[PDB]
Amino acid sequence: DNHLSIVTLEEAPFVIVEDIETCVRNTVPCRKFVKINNSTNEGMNVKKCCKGFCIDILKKLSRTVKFTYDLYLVTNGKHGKKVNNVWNGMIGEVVYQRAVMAVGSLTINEERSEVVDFSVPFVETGISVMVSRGTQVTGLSDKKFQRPHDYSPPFRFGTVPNGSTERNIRNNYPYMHQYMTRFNQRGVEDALVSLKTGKLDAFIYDAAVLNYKAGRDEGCKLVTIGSGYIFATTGYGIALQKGSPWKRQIDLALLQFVGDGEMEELETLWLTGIC
Amino acid sequence: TRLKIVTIHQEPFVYVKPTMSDGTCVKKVICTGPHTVPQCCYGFCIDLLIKLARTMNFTYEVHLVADGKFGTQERVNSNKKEWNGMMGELLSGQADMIVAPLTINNERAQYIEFSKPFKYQGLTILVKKGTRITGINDPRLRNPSDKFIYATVKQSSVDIYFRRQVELSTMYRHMEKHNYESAAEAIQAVRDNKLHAFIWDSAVLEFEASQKCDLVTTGELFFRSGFGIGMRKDSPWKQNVSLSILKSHENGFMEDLDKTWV
Ligand SMILES: CC1=NCC(CNC(=O)c2cnc(CNS(=O)(=O)c3ccc(F)c(F)c3)c(C)n2)=[SH]1
Ligand SMILES: N[C@@H](CCC(=O)O)C(=O)O
Repeated sequence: DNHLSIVTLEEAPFVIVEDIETCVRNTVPCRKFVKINNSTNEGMNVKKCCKGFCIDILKKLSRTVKFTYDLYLVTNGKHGKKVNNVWNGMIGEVVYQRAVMAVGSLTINEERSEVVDFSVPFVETGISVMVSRGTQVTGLSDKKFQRPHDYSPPFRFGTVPNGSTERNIRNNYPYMHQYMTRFNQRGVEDALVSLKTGKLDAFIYDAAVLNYKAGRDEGCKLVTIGSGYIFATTGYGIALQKGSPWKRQIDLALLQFVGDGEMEELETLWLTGIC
Repeated sequence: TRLKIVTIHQEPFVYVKPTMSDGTCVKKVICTGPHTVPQCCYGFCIDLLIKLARTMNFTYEVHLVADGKFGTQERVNSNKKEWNGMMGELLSGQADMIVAPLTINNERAQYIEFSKPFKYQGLTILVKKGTRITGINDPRLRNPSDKFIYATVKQSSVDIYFRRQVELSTMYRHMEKHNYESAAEAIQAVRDNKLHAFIWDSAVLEFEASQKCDLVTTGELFFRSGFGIGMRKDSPWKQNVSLSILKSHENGFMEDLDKTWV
Protein backbone atom coordinates (compact mmCIF):
# COMPACT_ATOMS: atom_id res chain seq x y z
CA ASP A 1 0.00 0.00 0.00
CA ASN A 2 3.16 2.09 0.19
CA HIS A 3 4.73 -0.16 -2.42
CA LEU A 4 3.65 0.71 -5.95
CA SER A 5 3.74 -1.18 -9.21
CA ILE A 6 4.79 1.42 -11.79
CA VAL A 7 4.97 0.97 -15.60
CA THR A 8 7.20 2.80 -18.06
CA LEU A 9 8.42 2.77 -21.67
CA GLU A 10 11.69 3.57 -23.39
CA GLU A 11 12.00 6.85 -25.25
CA ALA A 12 15.16 8.92 -24.92
CA PRO A 13 15.94 10.98 -23.06
CA PHE A 14 12.96 10.54 -20.79
CA VAL A 15 13.40 6.86 -20.19
CA ILE A 16 16.51 5.01 -21.39
CA VAL A 17 17.12 1.29 -20.84
CA GLU A 18 20.50 -0.37 -20.33
CA ASP A 19 21.52 -3.97 -19.69
CA ILE A 20 22.49 -4.83 -16.12
CA GLU A 21 23.28 -8.36 -10.80
CA THR A 22 23.00 -4.70 -9.80
CA CYS A 23 21.98 -1.50 -11.52
CA VAL A 24 24.92 0.86 -11.19
CA ARG A 25 24.99 4.65 -10.71
CA ASN A 26 21.96 6.94 -11.30
CA THR A 27 19.93 4.04 -12.80
CA VAL A 28 17.10 2.14 -11.15
CA PRO A 29 15.84 -1.46 -11.55
CA CYS A 30 13.21 -2.06 -14.18
CA ARG A 31 12.01 -5.52 -15.18
CA LYS A 32 10.78 -6.44 -18.66
CA PHE A 33 8.64 -9.49 -19.36
CA VAL A 34 10.14 -11.31 -22.34
CA LYS A 35 8.34 -14.28 -23.89
CA ILE A 36 9.95 -17.66 -24.37
CA ASN A 37 8.35 -18.04 -27.78
CA ASN A 38 5.57 -16.61 -29.95
CA SER A 39 3.31 -19.56 -29.42
CA THR A 40 3.11 -19.42 -25.64
CA ASN A 41 2.03 -17.02 -22.90
CA GLU A 42 5.15 -18.28 -21.14
CA GLY A 43 7.77 -15.70 -20.32
CA MET A 44 10.45 -14.44 -17.93
CA ASN A 45 11.28 -11.11 -16.33
CA VAL A 46 14.61 -9.84 -17.52
CA LYS A 47 16.26 -7.44 -15.06
CA LYS A 48 17.35 -4.20 -16.75
CA CYS A 49 18.33 -0.64 -15.83
CA CYS A 50 16.38 2.55 -16.31
CA LYS A 51 17.60 6.15 -16.36
CA GLY A 52 16.59 9.50 -17.86
CA PHE A 53 14.52 12.63 -17.20
CA CYS A 54 11.41 10.71 -16.19
CA ILE A 55 13.35 8.22 -14.13
CA ASP A 56 14.86 11.16 -12.22
CA ILE A 57 11.35 12.59 -11.75
CA LEU A 58 10.40 9.15 -10.34
CA LYS A 59 13.21 9.02 -7.81
CA LYS A 60 12.36 12.55 -6.69
CA LEU A 61 8.69 11.62 -6.46
CA SER A 62 9.57 8.55 -4.40
CA ARG A 63 11.82 10.53 -2.01
CA THR A 64 9.28 13.23 -1.30
CA VAL A 65 5.93 11.48 -1.61
CA LYS A 66 7.44 8.57 0.37
CA PHE A 67 6.68 5.39 -1.57
CA THR A 68 8.67 2.45 -2.81
CA TYR A 69 8.03 0.94 -6.21
CA ASP A 70 8.68 -1.92 -8.60
CA LEU A 71 9.30 -0.44 -12.03
CA TYR A 72 8.52 -2.54 -15.12
CA LEU A 73 8.45 -1.94 -18.87
CA VAL A 74 5.26 -2.14 -20.86
CA THR A 75 5.05 -5.03 -23.33
CA ASN A 76 1.48 -4.95 -24.65
CA GLY A 77 1.75 -1.98 -27.00
CA LYS A 78 3.51 1.34 -26.29
CA HIS A 79 2.15 4.66 -24.89
CA GLY A 80 -1.46 3.61 -25.22
CA LYS A 81 -4.17 3.25 -27.82
CA LYS A 82 -7.83 2.23 -27.60
CA VAL A 83 -8.36 -0.74 -29.91
CA ASN A 84 -11.92 -2.06 -30.17
CA ASN A 85 -12.69 -0.05 -27.08
CA VAL A 86 -9.88 -1.78 -25.11
CA TRP A 87 -6.80 0.21 -23.96
CA ASN A 88 -3.31 -1.16 -24.58
CA GLY A 89 0.05 0.32 -23.66
CA MET A 90 0.95 2.14 -20.49
CA ILE A 91 -2.56 3.69 -20.43
CA GLY A 92 -4.10 0.19 -20.30
CA GLU A 93 -1.68 -1.02 -17.62
CA VAL A 94 -3.20 1.63 -15.38
CA VAL A 95 -6.72 1.23 -16.69
CA TYR A 96 -6.68 -2.53 -15.96
CA GLN A 97 -4.88 -1.89 -12.64
CA ARG A 98 -1.70 -3.76 -13.36
CA ALA A 99 0.18 -0.50 -12.59
CA VAL A 100 -0.66 2.07 -9.96
CA MET A 101 0.85 4.68 -12.20
CA ALA A 102 2.65 5.32 -15.47
CA VAL A 103 5.73 7.45 -15.96
CA GLY A 104 7.51 8.42 -19.15
CA SER A 105 6.93 10.52 -22.23
CA LEU A 106 3.15 10.02 -21.79
CA THR A 107 1.14 12.74 -23.57
CA ILE A 108 -2.01 14.05 -21.91
CA ASN A 109 -5.09 14.19 -24.11
CA GLU A 110 -8.89 14.28 -23.64
CA GLU A 111 -9.58 10.60 -24.42
CA ARG A 112 -6.93 9.18 -22.06
CA SER A 113 -8.12 11.57 -19.36
CA GLU A 114 -11.55 9.98 -19.61
CA VAL A 115 -10.11 6.69 -18.32
CA VAL A 116 -7.14 7.61 -16.12
CA ASP A 117 -6.20 10.57 -13.93
CA PHE A 118 -3.23 12.71 -14.93
CA SER A 119 -0.81 14.73 -12.83
CA VAL A 120 -0.05 18.33 -13.68
CA PRO A 121 1.95 18.34 -16.92
CA PHE A 122 5.65 18.44 -16.09
CA VAL A 123 7.09 18.53 -19.64
CA GLU A 124 5.71 20.84 -22.33
CA THR A 125 4.92 19.05 -25.56
CA GLY A 126 2.52 19.03 -28.49
CA ILE A 127 2.81 18.22 -32.20
CA SER A 128 5.67 19.53 -34.31
CA VAL A 129 6.99 18.98 -37.79
CA MET A 130 10.61 18.11 -38.28
CA VAL A 131 12.41 18.67 -41.55
CA SER A 132 15.99 18.02 -42.74
CA ARG A 133 16.18 20.51 -45.62
CA GLY A 134 14.99 24.13 -45.92
CA THR A 135 11.22 24.52 -46.37
CA GLN A 136 8.47 27.20 -46.43
CA VAL A 137 5.88 25.06 -44.68
CA THR A 138 3.99 26.87 -41.92
CA GLY A 139 3.01 24.11 -39.52
CA LEU A 140 0.76 21.06 -39.45
CA SER A 141 -2.05 23.29 -40.77
CA ASP A 142 -0.29 24.10 -44.07
CA LYS A 143 -2.16 23.31 -47.30
CA LYS A 144 0.72 21.01 -48.32
CA PHE A 145 -0.38 18.74 -45.48
CA GLN A 146 -4.12 19.22 -45.44
CA ARG A 147 -4.70 18.93 -49.15
CA PRO A 148 -1.47 17.29 -50.32
CA HIS A 149 -2.60 16.23 -53.79
CA ASP A 150 -3.27 19.90 -54.64
CA TYR A 151 0.44 19.74 -55.44
CA SER A 152 2.12 17.80 -58.24
CA PRO A 153 3.99 16.03 -57.01
CA PRO A 154 2.76 15.89 -53.39
CA PHE A 155 4.80 16.16 -50.21
CA ARG A 156 5.69 12.91 -48.50
CA PHE A 157 5.36 13.05 -44.73
CA GLY A 158 4.46 10.75 -41.90
CA THR A 159 4.26 9.94 -38.24
CA VAL A 160 4.75 6.93 -35.97
CA PRO A 161 1.22 5.58 -35.61
CA ASN A 162 -0.86 4.52 -32.57
CA GLY A 163 0.12 7.37 -30.30
CA SER A 164 -1.33 10.72 -29.29
CA THR A 165 -0.06 12.41 -32.48
CA GLU A 166 -1.75 10.06 -34.94
CA ARG A 167 -4.91 10.06 -32.79
CA ASN A 168 -4.99 13.84 -33.15
CA ILE A 169 -4.44 14.05 -36.89
CA ARG A 170 -7.15 11.36 -37.29
CA ASN A 171 -9.76 13.51 -35.43
CA ASN A 172 -8.88 16.87 -37.01
CA TYR A 173 -7.65 16.19 -40.55
CA PRO A 174 -9.29 13.12 -42.05
CA TYR A 175 -7.82 13.48 -45.53
CA MET A 176 -4.29 14.23 -44.29
CA HIS A 177 -4.62 11.23 -42.05
CA GLN A 178 -5.44 8.69 -44.76
CA TYR A 179 -2.81 10.19 -47.06
CA MET A 180 -0.10 9.89 -44.35
CA THR A 181 -0.64 6.24 -43.55
CA ARG A 182 1.38 5.05 -46.49
CA PHE A 183 4.32 6.96 -44.91
CA ASN A 184 3.93 5.54 -41.38
CA GLN A 185 7.37 5.11 -39.74
CA ARG A 186 8.03 2.27 -37.29
CA GLY A 187 9.95 4.53 -34.90
CA VAL A 188 11.66 7.89 -34.40
CA GLU A 189 15.02 6.43 -35.53
CA ASP A 190 13.50 5.12 -38.73
CA ALA A 191 11.89 8.49 -39.54
CA LEU A 192 15.13 10.39 -39.01
CA VAL A 193 16.93 8.00 -41.37
CA SER A 194 14.19 8.62 -43.98
CA LEU A 195 14.49 12.36 -43.52
CA LYS A 196 18.25 12.43 -44.00
CA THR A 197 18.16 10.11 -47.03
CA GLY A 198 15.24 12.00 -48.60
CA LYS A 199 12.62 9.24 -48.78
CA LEU A 200 10.62 11.38 -46.35
CA ASP A 201 10.06 15.12 -46.75
CA ALA A 202 8.69 15.82 -43.23
CA PHE A 203 8.17 13.97 -39.99
CA ILE A 204 5.16 14.88 -37.80
CA TYR A 205 5.52 13.93 -34.15
CA ASP A 206 5.72 14.79 -30.46
CA ALA A 207 7.35 18.22 -30.04
CA ALA A 208 9.43 17.45 -26.94
CA VAL A 209 11.15 14.49 -28.59
CA LEU A 210 11.53 16.32 -31.89
CA ASN A 211 13.17 19.29 -30.13
CA TYR A 212 15.43 16.92 -28.27
CA LYS A 213 16.38 15.05 -31.44
CA ALA A 214 17.18 18.30 -33.26
CA GLY A 215 19.13 19.36 -30.17
CA ARG A 216 21.51 16.43 -30.44
CA ASP A 217 21.75 16.23 -34.23
CA GLU A 218 25.26 16.27 -35.67
CA GLY A 219 25.54 18.86 -38.42
CA CYS A 220 22.38 20.45 -37.08
CA LYS A 221 20.49 19.80 -40.31
CA LEU A 222 17.29 18.63 -38.57
CA VAL A 223 15.03 21.46 -37.42
CA THR A 224 11.44 21.89 -36.35
CA ILE A 225 9.46 24.13 -38.69
CA GLY A 226 8.37 27.62 -37.72
CA SER A 227 10.71 28.44 -34.85
CA GLY A 228 9.81 25.08 -33.31
CA TYR A 229 6.08 25.70 -33.39
CA ILE A 230 3.71 23.49 -31.35
CA PHE A 231 0.17 22.68 -32.49
CA ALA A 232 -2.15 21.27 -29.80
CA THR A 233 0.13 22.21 -26.91
CA THR A 234 -0.08 19.89 -23.85
CA GLY A 235 2.32 17.96 -21.64
CA TYR A 236 3.67 14.66 -20.44
CA GLY A 237 2.04 13.61 -17.22
CA ILE A 238 2.00 10.84 -14.69
CA ALA A 239 -1.01 8.68 -15.39
CA LEU A 240 -2.72 7.34 -12.29
CA GLN A 241 -5.86 5.33 -11.79
CA LYS A 242 -9.17 7.14 -11.89
CA GLY A 243 -9.81 8.55 -8.43
CA SER A 244 -6.30 7.80 -7.23
CA PRO A 245 -5.41 8.91 -3.69
CA TRP A 246 -1.88 9.65 -4.99
CA LYS A 247 -2.72 12.39 -7.49
CA ARG A 248 -2.70 15.20 -4.92
CA GLN A 249 0.68 14.58 -3.27
CA ILE A 250 2.23 13.75 -6.69
CA ASP A 251 0.92 17.10 -8.02
CA LEU A 252 2.13 19.25 -5.16
CA ALA A 253 5.44 17.40 -5.23
CA LEU A 254 5.82 18.14 -8.92
CA LEU A 255 4.91 21.83 -8.47
CA GLN A 256 7.42 22.01 -5.62
CA PHE A 257 10.17 20.68 -7.97
CA VAL A 258 9.38 23.70 -10.11
CA GLY A 259 9.94 26.19 -7.27
CA ASP A 260 13.05 24.32 -6.13
CA GLY A 261 14.82 24.78 -9.43
CA GLU A 262 14.83 20.96 -9.44
CA MET A 263 13.00 20.86 -12.77
CA GLU A 264 15.35 23.30 -14.43
CA GLU A 265 18.24 21.15 -13.25
CA LEU A 266 16.64 18.05 -14.73
CA GLU A 267 15.98 19.93 -17.91
CA THR A 268 19.62 20.99 -18.34
CA LEU A 269 20.87 17.61 -17.21
CA TRP A 270 18.95 15.72 -19.92
CA LEU A 271 17.67 18.16 -22.51
CA THR A 272 20.76 20.29 -23.24
CA GLY A 273 21.34 20.51 -26.98
CA ILE A 274 24.25 21.49 -29.22
CA CYS A 275 22.07 23.31 -31.77
CA THR B 1 -27.76 28.02 -9.03
CA ARG B 2 -25.59 30.32 -11.15
CA LEU B 3 -21.78 30.45 -11.18
CA LYS B 4 -20.04 33.52 -9.81
CA ILE B 5 -17.02 34.26 -11.97
CA VAL B 6 -14.19 36.44 -10.74
CA THR B 7 -11.62 37.74 -13.14
CA ILE B 8 -9.10 40.56 -13.47
CA HIS B 9 -8.01 43.28 -15.93
CA GLN B 10 -5.14 41.92 -18.03
CA GLU B 11 -4.87 42.55 -21.77
CA PRO B 12 -5.07 40.58 -24.03
CA PHE B 13 -6.83 38.08 -21.77
CA VAL B 14 -9.36 40.46 -20.19
CA TYR B 15 -10.01 43.90 -21.69
CA VAL B 16 -12.09 46.19 -19.48
CA LYS B 17 -14.09 49.03 -21.03
CA PRO B 18 -16.92 51.34 -19.88
CA THR B 19 -20.48 50.58 -20.99
CA MET B 20 -21.91 53.27 -23.25
CA SER B 21 -24.77 55.42 -21.93
CA ASP B 22 -27.53 52.79 -22.16
CA GLY B 23 -25.71 50.24 -19.97
CA THR B 24 -24.52 48.17 -22.92
CA CYS B 25 -21.22 47.60 -24.75
CA VAL B 26 -16.40 40.33 -30.69
CA LYS B 27 -18.23 38.70 -27.77
CA LYS B 28 -18.61 40.96 -24.70
CA VAL B 29 -20.06 40.29 -21.26
CA ILE B 30 -21.43 42.53 -18.56
CA CYS B 31 -19.16 42.48 -15.53
CA THR B 32 -19.29 44.52 -12.36
CA GLY B 33 -16.19 46.07 -10.83
CA PRO B 34 -14.86 48.90 -8.59
CA HIS B 35 -18.50 50.37 -4.77
CA THR B 36 -19.24 48.48 -7.97
CA VAL B 37 -20.49 49.53 -11.41
CA PRO B 38 -21.50 47.67 -14.64
CA GLN B 39 -18.66 47.40 -17.22
CA CYS B 40 -17.68 45.58 -20.42
CA CYS B 41 -15.27 42.61 -20.29
CA TYR B 42 -13.88 40.91 -23.39
CA GLY B 43 -10.79 39.06 -24.59
CA PHE B 44 -9.16 35.61 -24.65
CA CYS B 45 -10.23 34.36 -21.19
CA ILE B 46 -13.68 35.70 -21.91
CA ASP B 47 -13.90 33.69 -25.11
CA LEU B 48 -12.72 30.70 -23.10
CA LEU B 49 -15.37 31.35 -20.43
CA ILE B 50 -18.07 31.62 -23.09
CA LYS B 51 -16.79 28.36 -24.64
CA LEU B 52 -16.92 26.54 -21.29
CA ALA B 53 -20.36 28.00 -20.52
CA ARG B 54 -21.94 26.74 -23.73
CA THR B 55 -20.00 23.45 -23.67
CA MET B 56 -20.94 22.51 -20.15
CA ASN B 57 -24.28 24.36 -20.32
CA PHE B 58 -24.18 26.79 -17.36
CA THR B 59 -24.92 30.42 -16.65
CA TYR B 60 -22.55 32.82 -14.97
CA GLU B 61 -22.05 36.28 -13.60
CA VAL B 62 -18.65 37.95 -14.02
CA HIS B 63 -17.02 40.48 -11.72
CA LEU B 64 -13.53 41.92 -11.27
CA VAL B 65 -11.46 41.11 -8.22
CA ALA B 66 -12.14 43.79 -5.60
CA ASP B 67 -8.54 44.43 -4.55
CA GLY B 68 -7.36 44.14 -8.16
CA LYS B 69 -4.98 41.33 -7.25
CA PHE B 70 -4.09 37.88 -8.51
CA GLY B 71 -3.43 36.55 -5.05
CA THR B 72 -0.80 35.57 -2.56
CA GLN B 73 -1.00 34.31 1.01
CA GLU B 74 0.03 36.87 3.64
CA ARG B 75 0.21 36.76 7.42
CA VAL B 76 -2.70 38.45 9.10
CA ASN B 77 -1.57 40.99 11.64
CA SER B 78 0.27 37.62 14.15
CA ASN B 79 -0.61 33.98 13.42
CA LYS B 80 -3.35 33.46 10.81
CA LYS B 81 -2.55 33.53 7.10
CA GLU B 82 -4.95 34.70 4.44
CA TRP B 83 -5.19 34.81 0.67
CA ASN B 84 -5.82 38.16 -1.02
CA GLY B 85 -6.68 38.74 -4.66
CA MET B 86 -8.68 36.37 -6.83
CA MET B 87 -7.43 33.52 -4.66
CA GLY B 88 -9.10 35.02 -1.59
CA GLU B 89 -12.39 35.60 -3.31
CA LEU B 90 -12.61 31.98 -4.50
CA LEU B 91 -11.79 30.53 -1.08
CA SER B 92 -14.27 32.84 0.69
CA GLY B 93 -17.17 32.08 -1.63
CA GLN B 94 -17.40 35.45 -3.34
CA ALA B 95 -16.37 33.57 -6.48
CA ASP B 96 -17.01 30.04 -7.63
CA MET B 97 -14.48 30.09 -10.40
CA ILE B 98 -11.41 32.05 -11.38
CA VAL B 99 -11.13 32.56 -15.11
CA ALA B 100 -7.97 34.57 -15.72
CA PRO B 101 -4.25 34.35 -16.57
CA LEU B 102 -3.79 32.55 -13.22
CA THR B 103 -0.37 31.01 -12.78
CA ILE B 104 -0.11 27.50 -11.40
CA ASN B 105 2.24 26.91 -8.46
CA ASN B 106 2.67 24.75 -5.40
CA GLU B 107 1.43 27.48 -3.00
CA ARG B 108 -1.93 28.07 -4.68
CA ALA B 109 -2.42 24.41 -5.59
CA GLN B 110 -2.20 23.60 -1.87
CA TYR B 111 -5.52 25.37 -1.40
CA ILE B 112 -7.33 25.36 -4.71
CA GLU B 113 -7.72 23.08 -7.70
CA PHE B 114 -6.43 24.10 -11.14
CA SER B 115 -7.70 22.86 -14.46
CA LYS B 116 -5.12 21.46 -16.86
CA PRO B 117 -3.32 24.50 -18.41
CA PHE B 118 -5.17 26.45 -21.08
CA LYS B 119 -1.98 28.35 -21.73
CA TYR B 120 1.71 27.32 -21.59
CA GLN B 121 4.03 30.28 -21.28
CA GLY B 122 6.74 31.58 -18.96
CA LEU B 123 8.47 34.53 -17.28
CA THR B 124 10.54 37.03 -19.20
CA ILE B 125 11.66 40.65 -18.77
CA LEU B 126 10.25 43.80 -20.42
CA VAL B 127 12.39 46.92 -20.99
CA LYS B 128 12.44 50.11 -23.04
CA LYS B 129 14.16 49.69 -26.44
CA GLY B 130 17.34 51.65 -25.62
CA THR B 131 18.06 49.31 -22.68
CA ARG B 132 20.10 46.16 -23.12
CA ILE B 133 20.60 43.41 -20.53
CA THR B 134 21.63 39.79 -21.00
CA GLY B 135 18.63 38.54 -19.04
CA ILE B 136 17.59 37.55 -15.52
CA ASN B 137 21.29 37.03 -14.74
CA ASP B 138 22.60 40.49 -15.72
CA PRO B 139 24.72 42.12 -12.93
CA ARG B 140 22.20 44.99 -12.61
CA LEU B 141 19.45 42.47 -11.80
CA ARG B 142 21.27 40.04 -9.52
CA ASN B 143 23.26 42.85 -7.87
CA PRO B 144 20.65 45.63 -7.53
CA SER B 145 21.09 49.34 -6.88
CA ASP B 146 18.60 52.24 -7.21
CA LYS B 147 20.61 53.35 -10.26
CA PHE B 148 18.84 50.56 -12.15
CA ILE B 149 15.28 49.87 -11.03
CA TYR B 150 13.09 46.85 -11.82
CA ALA B 151 9.74 45.67 -10.47
CA THR B 152 6.97 43.05 -10.69
CA VAL B 153 3.24 43.09 -9.80
CA LYS B 154 2.41 43.01 -6.07
CA GLN B 155 0.65 39.92 -4.71
CA SER B 156 1.32 38.06 -7.91
CA SER B 157 2.84 34.68 -8.71
CA VAL B 158 6.04 36.45 -9.71
CA ASP B 159 6.08 37.99 -6.27
CA ILE B 160 5.81 34.55 -4.61
CA TYR B 161 8.56 33.35 -6.96
CA PHE B 162 11.19 35.83 -5.76
CA ARG B 163 10.32 35.65 -2.09
CA ARG B 164 10.56 31.82 -2.11
CA GLN B 165 14.31 31.33 -2.51
CA VAL B 166 16.77 32.71 0.01
CA GLU B 167 19.11 33.06 -2.90
CA LEU B 168 16.75 35.48 -4.62
CA SER B 169 16.35 37.62 -1.51
CA THR B 170 18.30 40.76 -2.45
CA MET B 171 16.47 40.99 -5.77
CA TYR B 172 13.22 40.59 -3.80
CA ARG B 173 14.16 43.32 -1.34
CA HIS B 174 14.92 45.66 -4.27
CA MET B 175 11.59 44.82 -5.99
CA GLU B 176 9.68 45.36 -2.76
CA LYS B 177 10.29 49.11 -3.01
CA HIS B 178 9.15 49.37 -6.60
CA ASN B 179 6.43 46.76 -7.09
CA TYR B 180 3.26 48.08 -8.85
CA GLU B 181 -0.45 47.48 -8.24
CA SER B 182 -1.30 46.38 -11.79
CA ALA B 183 0.71 45.18 -14.77
CA ALA B 184 -0.86 48.00 -16.80
CA GLU B 185 0.69 50.59 -14.47
CA ALA B 186 4.05 48.77 -14.56
CA ILE B 187 4.01 48.61 -18.35
CA GLN B 188 3.11 52.30 -18.41
CA ALA B 189 5.92 53.12 -16.00
CA VAL B 190 8.34 51.40 -18.37
CA ARG B 191 7.32 53.61 -21.34
CA ASP B 192 7.84 56.74 -19.21
CA ASN B 193 11.27 55.46 -18.13
CA LYS B 194 9.97 55.61 -14.56
CA LEU B 195 10.55 51.84 -14.53
CA HIS B 196 13.62 50.24 -16.13
CA ALA B 197 12.65 46.55 -16.16
CA PHE B 198 9.32 44.76 -15.68
CA ILE B 199 9.56 41.05 -14.74
CA TRP B 200 6.27 39.41 -15.76
CA ASP B 201 4.35 36.86 -17.89
CA SER B 202 5.73 36.42 -21.41
CA ALA B 203 2.21 35.80 -22.81
CA VAL B 204 1.36 39.31 -21.64
CA LEU B 205 4.72 41.04 -22.11
CA GLU B 206 5.32 39.80 -25.67
CA PHE B 207 1.86 41.00 -26.66
CA GLU B 208 2.76 44.50 -25.46
CA ALA B 209 6.16 44.55 -27.15
CA SER B 210 4.11 43.43 -30.13
CA GLN B 211 2.09 46.62 -30.30
CA LYS B 212 3.87 49.15 -28.12
CA CYS B 213 6.90 49.02 -30.41
CA ASP B 214 8.94 51.26 -28.12
CA LEU B 215 9.11 48.41 -25.61
CA VAL B 216 10.89 45.06 -26.14
CA THR B 217 11.45 41.81 -24.24
CA THR B 218 14.76 40.36 -23.18
CA GLY B 219 14.74 37.84 -24.33
CA GLU B 220 14.40 34.69 -23.66
CA LEU B 221 12.18 32.91 -21.16
CA PHE B 222 14.03 32.18 -17.96
CA PHE B 223 11.24 30.22 -16.37
CA ARG B 224 8.38 28.12 -17.71
CA SER B 225 4.91 28.47 -16.27
CA GLY B 226 1.24 28.07 -17.15
CA PHE B 227 -2.27 29.44 -16.68
CA GLY B 228 -5.25 27.38 -15.56
CA ILE B 229 -8.81 27.86 -14.37
CA GLY B 230 -9.25 28.21 -10.61
CA MET B 231 -11.94 26.19 -8.84
CA ARG B 232 -12.17 25.21 -5.17
CA LYS B 233 -11.14 21.79 -3.83
CA ASP B 234 -14.64 20.29 -4.21
CA SER B 235 -15.67 20.76 -7.22
CA PRO B 236 -18.22 19.09 -9.49
CA TRP B 237 -17.14 21.16 -12.52
CA LYS B 238 -13.44 20.46 -12.04
CA GLN B 239 -13.08 17.28 -14.09
CA ASN B 240 -15.22 18.40 -17.01
CA VAL B 241 -13.55 21.82 -17.10
CA SER B 242 -10.18 20.10 -17.67
CA LEU B 243 -11.55 17.82 -20.38
CA SER B 244 -12.85 20.87 -22.19
CA ILE B 245 -9.52 22.68 -22.03
CA LEU B 246 -7.75 19.58 -23.36
CA LYS B 247 -10.35 19.33 -26.14
CA SER B 248 -9.84 22.95 -27.11
CA HIS B 249 -6.04 22.56 -27.34
CA GLU B 250 -6.49 19.45 -29.45
CA ASN B 251 -9.13 20.68 -31.90
CA GLY B 252 -7.62 24.10 -32.61
CA PHE B 253 -9.80 26.37 -30.44
CA MET B 254 -6.98 27.49 -28.13
CA GLU B 255 -4.79 27.98 -31.19
CA ASP B 256 -7.47 30.24 -32.63
CA LEU B 257 -7.80 32.34 -29.48
CA ASP B 258 -4.06 32.84 -29.76
CA LYS B 259 -4.39 34.22 -33.23
CA THR B 260 -7.45 36.32 -32.33
CA TRP B 261 -5.86 37.94 -29.27
CA VAL B 262 -2.08 37.42 -29.34
C1 LIG C 1 10.79 20.56 -22.42
C2 LIG C 1 10.38 20.81 -20.97
N1 LIG C 1 9.26 21.36 -20.55
C3 LIG C 1 9.10 21.51 -19.22
C4 LIG C 1 10.20 21.02 -18.47
C5 LIG C 1 10.38 21.01 -16.97
N2 LIG C 1 9.15 21.30 -16.36
C6 LIG C 1 8.74 22.62 -16.12
O1 LIG C 1 9.47 23.53 -16.40
C7 LIG C 1 7.38 22.81 -15.45
C8 LIG C 1 6.75 24.03 -15.48
N3 LIG C 1 5.58 24.21 -14.87
C9 LIG C 1 5.02 23.20 -14.26
C10 LIG C 1 3.67 23.35 -13.55
N4 LIG C 1 2.62 24.02 -14.16
S1 LIG C 1 2.05 23.91 -15.66
O2 LIG C 1 1.29 24.99 -15.81
O3 LIG C 1 1.14 22.97 -15.76
C11 LIG C 1 3.34 23.84 -16.83
C12 LIG C 1 3.77 24.96 -17.46
C13 LIG C 1 4.78 24.89 -18.36
C14 LIG C 1 5.36 23.69 -18.61
F1 LIG C 1 6.32 23.67 -19.47
C15 LIG C 1 4.92 22.56 -17.96
F2 LIG C 1 5.43 21.37 -18.17
C16 LIG C 1 3.91 22.65 -17.07
C17 LIG C 1 5.65 21.98 -14.24
C18 LIG C 1 5.03 20.85 -13.51
N5 LIG C 1 6.82 21.80 -14.82
S2 LIG C 1 11.25 20.45 -19.65
N1 LIG D 1 4.05 11.04 -26.53
C1 LIG D 1 3.17 10.27 -27.36
C2 LIG D 1 3.95 9.34 -28.25
C3 LIG D 1 4.31 9.89 -29.61
C4 LIG D 1 3.21 10.59 -30.39
O1 LIG D 1 2.39 9.97 -30.98
O2 LIG D 1 3.22 11.79 -30.43
C5 LIG D 1 2.06 9.53 -26.60
O3 LIG D 1 2.09 9.47 -25.36
O4 LIG D 1 1.19 9.02 -27.33
